[PDB]
Amino acid sequence: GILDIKNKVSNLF
Repeated sequence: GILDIKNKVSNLF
């Protein structure tokens, strides 16, 4: 999911 990639990048930070 493209919201998931956002989610994960957001998580990493």
